[PDB]
Amino acid sequence: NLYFQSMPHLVILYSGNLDRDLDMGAVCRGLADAMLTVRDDEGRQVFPTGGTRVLAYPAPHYAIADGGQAGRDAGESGDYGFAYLNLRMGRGRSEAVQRRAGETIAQAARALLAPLLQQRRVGLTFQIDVGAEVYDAKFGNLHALFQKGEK
Amino acid sequence: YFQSMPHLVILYSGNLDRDLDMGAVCRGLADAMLTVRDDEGRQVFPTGGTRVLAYPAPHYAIADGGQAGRDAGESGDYGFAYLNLRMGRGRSEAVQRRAGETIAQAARALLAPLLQQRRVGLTFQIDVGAEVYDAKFGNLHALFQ
Amino acid sequence: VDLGTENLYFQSMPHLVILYSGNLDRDLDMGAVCRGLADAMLTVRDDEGRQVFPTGGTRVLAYPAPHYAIADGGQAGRDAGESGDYGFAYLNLRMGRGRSEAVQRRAGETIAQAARALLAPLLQQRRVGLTFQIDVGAEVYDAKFGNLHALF
Repeated sequence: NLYFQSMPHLVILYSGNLDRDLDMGAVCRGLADAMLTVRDDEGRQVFPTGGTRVLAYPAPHYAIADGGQAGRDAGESGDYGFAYLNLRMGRGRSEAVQRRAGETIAQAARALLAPLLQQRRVGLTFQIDVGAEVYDAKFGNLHALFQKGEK
Repeated sequence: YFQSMPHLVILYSGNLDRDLDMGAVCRGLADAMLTVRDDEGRQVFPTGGTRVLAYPAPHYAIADGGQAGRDAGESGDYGFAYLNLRMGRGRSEAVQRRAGETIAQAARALLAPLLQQRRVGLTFQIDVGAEVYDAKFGNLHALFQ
Repeated sequence: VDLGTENLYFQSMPHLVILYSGNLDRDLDMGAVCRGLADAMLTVRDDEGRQVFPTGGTRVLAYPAPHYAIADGGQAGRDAGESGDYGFAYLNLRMGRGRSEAVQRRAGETIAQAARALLAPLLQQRRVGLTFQIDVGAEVYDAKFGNLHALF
């Protein structure tokens, strides 16, 4: 159903140390922009503009891999980072369309997060989940700005 | 047992904090959850297991980034909140829907003043936990036995 | 029968997220809890003595919530002569598909036992709800694109 696909949310969970030399707000906007470019084989927009949201949360407490040992042993700082990107999309789409959306967003993420790779060792992971919710309600007023109307 | 850990998480844009007491919203939603009853006369979400947690996001991008808002003569500074209830397996579709309607109504009432201040997308979903392992190990439940 | 090697791709991204009430930050160093849990994860072995959770892919994150409501809001605690200032921590491990029930249970037991040990001082001075769940990832798409893996 199109209803099930009307609420795509991408959440970024990342180690707080990444805030040092990257504008995460700009990364959010870049990823949102990337989602909005995705078209199916019929030319339909896969992620509707009105329902798209990207949000990012720096974790104040974290443990990554071995805690730095391998890094320090290799003559590096051992100060690791990570970012985990999760897109929750609606049911009903083919694997090919899911993988197209995945590839497009992943390539955008690679480009936007590229500066991080120069600064430290960083794990970067992106997953797409399909929502299996048993109840849905939309009740905001944002949708009103994306309704059709000739002036 | 699967239903003994009812968990409501709110992910929302940090800009909402200016126009909202999010602690009061959490309390209101928790109160609403405690009112949900099945057709066997039982409280659906146990008091001892009920938790509502809310997280303001410091970084976010919403919809077109503001253009549609500006075209309507507004600021285009959008907000959003996403509410997710993770409940246990083994409940009827009727009970799941009753839970959803009760919580959605509470959310509509609690967030009505916010909708007067900003364009805000508001979404609420109920997921049923599909976990392969569960452990409960706190001392909070002891107060409700 | 455990099918870890057959599902190798899906085994490289185990992450444990902790969502907890912000008041717990007054009671303990949550960073030390994360480290202790990561240490515990790396100890889990399958029936061959192989590491279930790869070191390079192991991630533990903890998020204090600034706004929360727990249980009855303190009444039962105050009635029992306590503060009624409750806490809660919810721990969720997302692991890969294709593992045996026994491997899932071993992972659960090892991590739960570590969590009980690390969070025990909390229980001495506060009423805290503590829940741990393991979910199996059912993602339809993955991408791995960091530079951390090279060290491992």
